[PDB]
Amino acid sequence: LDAELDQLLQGHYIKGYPKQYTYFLEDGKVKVSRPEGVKIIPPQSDRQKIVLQAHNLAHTGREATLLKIANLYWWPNMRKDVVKQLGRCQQCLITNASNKASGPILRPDRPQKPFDKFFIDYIGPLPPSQGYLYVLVVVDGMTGFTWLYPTKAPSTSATVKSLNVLTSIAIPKVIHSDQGAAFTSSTFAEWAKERGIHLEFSTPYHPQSSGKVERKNSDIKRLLTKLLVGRPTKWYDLLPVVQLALNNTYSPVLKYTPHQLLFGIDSNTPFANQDTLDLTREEELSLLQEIRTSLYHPSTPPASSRSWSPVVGQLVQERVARPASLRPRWHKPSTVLKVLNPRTVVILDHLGNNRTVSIDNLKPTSHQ
Amino acid sequence: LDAELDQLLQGHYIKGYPKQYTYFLEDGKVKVSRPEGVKIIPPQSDRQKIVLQAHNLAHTGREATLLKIANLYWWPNMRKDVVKQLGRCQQCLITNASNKASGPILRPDRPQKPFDKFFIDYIGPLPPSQGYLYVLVVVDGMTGFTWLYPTKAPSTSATVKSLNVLTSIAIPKVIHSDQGAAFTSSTFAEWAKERGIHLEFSTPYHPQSSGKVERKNSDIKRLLTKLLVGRPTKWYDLLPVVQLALNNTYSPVLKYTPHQLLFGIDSNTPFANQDTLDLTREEELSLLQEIRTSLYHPSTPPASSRSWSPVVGQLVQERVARPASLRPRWHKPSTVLKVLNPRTVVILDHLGNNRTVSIDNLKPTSHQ
Amino acid sequence: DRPQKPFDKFFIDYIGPLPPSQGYLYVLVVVDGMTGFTWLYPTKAPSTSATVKSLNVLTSIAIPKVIHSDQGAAFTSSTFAEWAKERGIHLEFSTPYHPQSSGKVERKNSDIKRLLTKLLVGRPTKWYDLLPVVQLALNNTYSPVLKYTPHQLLFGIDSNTPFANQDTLDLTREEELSLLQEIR
Amino acid sequence: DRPQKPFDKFFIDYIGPLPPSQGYLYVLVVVDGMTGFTWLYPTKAPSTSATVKSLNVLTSIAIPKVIHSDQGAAFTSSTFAEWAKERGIHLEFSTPYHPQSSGKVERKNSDIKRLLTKLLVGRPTKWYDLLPVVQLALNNTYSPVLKYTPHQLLFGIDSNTPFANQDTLDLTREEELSLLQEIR
DNA sequence: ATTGTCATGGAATTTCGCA
DNA sequence: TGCGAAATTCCATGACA
DNA sequence: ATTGTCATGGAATTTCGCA
DNA sequence: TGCGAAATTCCATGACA
Ligand SMILES: CN(c1c2c(c(O)c3ncccc13)C(=O)N(Cc1ccc(F)cc1)C2)S(C)(=O)=O
Ligand SMILES: CN(c1c2c(c(O)c3ncccc13)C(=O)N(Cc1ccc(F)cc1)C2)S(C)(=O)=O
Ligand SMILES: [Mg+2]
Ligand SMILES: [Mg+2]
Ligand SMILES: [Mg+2]
Ligand SMILES: [Mg+2]
Ligand SMILES: [Mg+2]
Ligand SMILES: [Mg+2]
Ligand SMILES: [N+]
Ligand SMILES: [N+]
Ligand SMILES: [Zn+2]
Ligand SMILES: [Zn+2]
Repeated sequence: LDAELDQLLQGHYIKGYPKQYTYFLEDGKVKVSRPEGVKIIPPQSDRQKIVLQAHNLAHTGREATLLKIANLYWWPNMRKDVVKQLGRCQQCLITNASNKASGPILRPDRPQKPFDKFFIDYIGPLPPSQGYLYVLVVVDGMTGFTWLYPTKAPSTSATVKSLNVLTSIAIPKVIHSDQGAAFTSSTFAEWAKERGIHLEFSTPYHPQSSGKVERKNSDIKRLLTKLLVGRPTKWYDLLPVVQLALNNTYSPVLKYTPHQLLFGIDSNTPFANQDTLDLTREEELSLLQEIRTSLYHPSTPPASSRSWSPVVGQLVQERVARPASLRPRWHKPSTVLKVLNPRTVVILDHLGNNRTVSIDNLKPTSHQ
Repeated sequence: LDAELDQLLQGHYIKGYPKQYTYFLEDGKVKVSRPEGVKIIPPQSDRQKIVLQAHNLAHTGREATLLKIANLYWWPNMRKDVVKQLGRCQQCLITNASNKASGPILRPDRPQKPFDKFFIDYIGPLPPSQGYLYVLVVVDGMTGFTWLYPTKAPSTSATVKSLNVLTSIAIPKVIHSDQGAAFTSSTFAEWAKERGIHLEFSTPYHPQSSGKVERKNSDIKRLLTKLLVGRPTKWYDLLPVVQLALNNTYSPVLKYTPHQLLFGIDSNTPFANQDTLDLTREEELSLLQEIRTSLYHPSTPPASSRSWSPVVGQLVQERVARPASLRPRWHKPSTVLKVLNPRTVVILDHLGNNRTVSIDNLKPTSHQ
Repeated sequence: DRPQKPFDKFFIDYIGPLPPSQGYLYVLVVVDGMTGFTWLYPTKAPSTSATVKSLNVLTSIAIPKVIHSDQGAAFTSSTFAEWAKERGIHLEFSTPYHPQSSGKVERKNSDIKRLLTKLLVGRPTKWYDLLPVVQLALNNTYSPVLKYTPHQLLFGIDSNTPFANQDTLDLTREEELSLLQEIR
Repeated sequence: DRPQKPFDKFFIDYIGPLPPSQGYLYVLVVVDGMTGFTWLYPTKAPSTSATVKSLNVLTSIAIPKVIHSDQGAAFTSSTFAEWAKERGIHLEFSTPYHPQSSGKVERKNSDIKRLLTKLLVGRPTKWYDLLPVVQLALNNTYSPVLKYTPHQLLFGIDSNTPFANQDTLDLTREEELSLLQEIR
């Protein structure tokens, strides 16, 4: 502060004030003649207030804050003090965007068997058709085989009615869903427990986690749209046709239709495949088991050049889910308790609860 | 058709039916023994109906259609006939997504002088503040200097009132806006003509075209949010502070604030720059002219590996603006009349009018 | 001649009238001939109309080449014939008064009737809700002749609901007395 | 001593009462000392309150180091002093009854009054709408002493509205007769 | 306590038909 | 033992509220 | 008849202070 | 004539309804 600047004026060396410049006095203020011009050196005890005043003008980041300060002042390692303030400005931390991308996505293993895992979701509201507004979509993880049910609401009751019909065929080990109201109710939880079905939930506000069914939603809507061109949007009577049409469509990368992955043989549909006509059912189920295991599986894509990956104890911030107008898009900093996988973590909020959260709804707190 | 298949059966060579395979008769149908098995060769006159039936099951693309057909049939160059049908399926053409990206963006030259070009836009609705709900934002192209006006509606009348106040300072050559209702009215057109101001409009539904002002909107909202943290969203009394705060914020890439680009000297604001204290105004305006011309200007980024660029006479399709539920996302094919620049074109719709359109709202029609 | 397959032949028939359950009175019974897999659909009548509506559900999952039935009115109607023609399904009728299926199907249809009868008694009006658990039972029941359940033959995997307790299927002394009381 | 600059000194003063225009009665006049640039703000009163409200508009564009005024009530109030202190603006008063500016400012203020007077006559109630065109005129008027308009000195560029017709600024015989009729 | 996916149609690469 | 062309595979693009 | 933009904060690169 | 560290520049990331 005042002591340091004193020793400086009488020509002695203080660490980080380069010796080759002349430090003088003028108007009660320590100054120095630097290449860009004459700048005031304030006492250390004044520096935090300066950095803060500069920063607060427009809540600027590193360089735009520094450029204001440098207009009047110089002192050793200015950016160190700028960055210190940025790391403490609650407003900047919860309002600013991140400039680090997520690490590359995981490609979870395809469920080993039909019925190992169902992915379920709702589509809608659609235009009213016979009183119906939504579609329950159930996709078998291994095969892609899909079941469609029209509903009047994305409700637990309609979910349970529909799944009682579906599970007449088989009971799945796990049902994966998003956190829609219909799937998270205790009624639905009971329904699953009664049947020994494990409920598995996506991390919140992260539809990629239901990617299997979401992607089928796309095809469902695309086909319905094409069949409805130049007609009123009477979609109810088409659900069955669409179900059957898609369950029997080839995946160019797999060379198999979801029906073939489920049954190992085409039913009486158009252009049925006949290659196993001479096999016994048993020989056929044998070839099916082989086909099921050898399916193409994608790998984790390359990371982007500026991704971040979560580390236990790191400060990170959860994205606000439905942020009000003119309100921050981020919650206050919180801590990574556990790294479940490189794209999923448990955080302590600061109130605080444990939340399991997608890395896509996180940014790493800036400036540590 | 029947003649061709006849000559084939009696062991003669027909072009595109490889000689090394034996073509026989069975159940009134021409057949052939191919590596994958025995397939029916239908008569040419039957092939279009087959391709169409296969395609229509789920309106599948090239491979997924082919894989159905190949289950029963073989003939020369099947995909040629598949692609022919895909190019004629109106439903697929207007429902499917594109899988070709736009060519890289243009970086238009920065307006040469302050007042050469204004970019204007509305932000809102915001939470009501003193009866106000919107903000008119006016950004000078060259300097980034910004003016803010609170309004009760994004209306022409409020636009005109606000701009009468602004143009008290200077009258701009060109005002660029998007196609918001307030800017496209004939009242506003008159207002501009009265003043010798040229009105310039973005292509429709393409906010990047107003990028200059849009990007300033971001900062405006970001600053307002930070200043409103833990307070009611009373933003009206902050517009002036925000205006002044931003007009005096440094752009780290330019090393200048919009105020400095406009005036060549800081006014009595905090941390005012003093480097030209010893220059005459004239020497100062001299250095300003030099600074204005030497500003960093970005270049067109590299094209993505699968971009398309428009060519005169090409069939392309305009994206539907607000597509209804279960309706196509694309209009019927239309033709490129003129390529205004590699990212902007004039098309004839097919009704049809001339539309000037962004390449981002176009896909090139598939299969020619 | 080619080996027998799932979807080669569905055998259909009605069971009922039954005591009302959620307004339902019959069960359309569908059995896959090769695998012995059973689909059950509750209906309000043994009509073509209810048959079409129910088979529309099943045939939006898998389509049989051949449907076999007796000469029930619902199955010999020209409407049902139209329906099947539309879908490329061949219809096949057993001669009147002489129902014939296969051993597998016959035995299956037997189990269905007996299992229904068993679980209805006590709760003759709550069968609509039990249809799912009935089908799981039937389709996860081991076939003495083949080493496999219908579930296994259809999907080529073990199931997540195996029915290890091969049940009595016969009415206990109480239930015979209760069944003869409900018939009073 | 350092050369004179824009924003070094703003000279402020009120003009009016004027005939009502959209409910307005005065014009707060602000002139940049170095450049001669003019900002005009219509007010309902020569009060501190109207002065603060108007200067808040201007000072959200640029802040003067020094504001110069006469000892008008609105400018000597402690509220106005508070306002200026808040913004780091030094206040500066000419002595009572002895108004002093600069030659440039004096001449500018002169032009303002004369140009106002001229365009009000005929339409003494429509001046509120004309304030913009007035300021453009003033700020695109060539300065005999300097080779440049205020626009040019402020922004360092030519303007898109040059006022090539250096106007009469004097009242024609008709207007003198009309002005003496409106004063009847 | 959990995790993206896959139809699509040009282009790149491999295979086929023939010699 | 290598050529032209057809067939197959590759894979970026975009959309699932 | 028109066309993306730029604050941000880690990382990469250059410059500084000293010898 | 080269070293360690500070300063500056680079630039991918994301958001403007
Ligand atoms: C509005 N959100 C929701 C979405 C979906 C749901 O089914 C939801 N169900 C319940 C509640 C919220 C849901 C859904 O299908 N989405 C479309 C989608 C699919 C895949 C992608 F990669 C991107 C977007 C968004 S979200 C998850 O909060 O952003
Ligand atoms: C809803 N659309 C509109 C937007 C904006 C307007 O100001 C509009 N004004 C009038 C009418 C429609 C407007 C606007 O600011 N956007 C935000 C934005 C900015 C830059 C980007 F790169 C992306 C998005 C969208 S749009 C153009 O149809 O998609
Ligand atoms: Mg959902
Ligand atoms: Mg969804
Ligand atoms: Mg707009
Ligand atoms: Mg906008
Ligand atoms: Mg019968
Ligand atoms: Mg006065
Ligand atoms: N996995
Ligand atoms: N340009
Ligand atoms: Zn801040
Ligand atoms: Zn189609």
